[PDB]
Amino acid sequence: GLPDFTSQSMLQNFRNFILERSGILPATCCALPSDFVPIKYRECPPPLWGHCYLLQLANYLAYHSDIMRCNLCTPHRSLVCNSQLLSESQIIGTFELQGP
Amino acid sequence: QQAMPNRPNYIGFRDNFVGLMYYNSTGNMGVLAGQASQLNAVVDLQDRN
Repeated sequence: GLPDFTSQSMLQNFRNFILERSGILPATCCALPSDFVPIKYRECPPPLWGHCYLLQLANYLAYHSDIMRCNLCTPHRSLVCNSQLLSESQIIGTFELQGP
Repeated sequence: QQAMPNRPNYIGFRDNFVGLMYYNSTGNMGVLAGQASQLNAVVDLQDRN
């Protein structure tokens, strides 16, 4: 159960932690830690290769999730694509059953 | 002495027969309960209009 929901606010707080501890004022306009990192493995010193792998993984996930649905939404969870789910939704409230 | 005609006054029922029932009347409500249930299935209170 390790992967735990993270709110954008907590991520920004962590982002500010990284920035300050690293000697850059958070208020000197815009600054993102992800901007100070190479891209390709052969474009980075061996040390930060883990970081490069993480960045490639992050880009892959980001484009996979459609964040710019992935396959978590379109096949079944999509009401437009799934007729049965849409029809079930249409009757969400008009239900009634007493039999005493 | 002068005379003026009486003012027109049309009377009829209301739009969608408003008021002819007793919705949201706590004193005078209804029940859709079973012959041997004594549980009023029509919660006719004044919270909803």
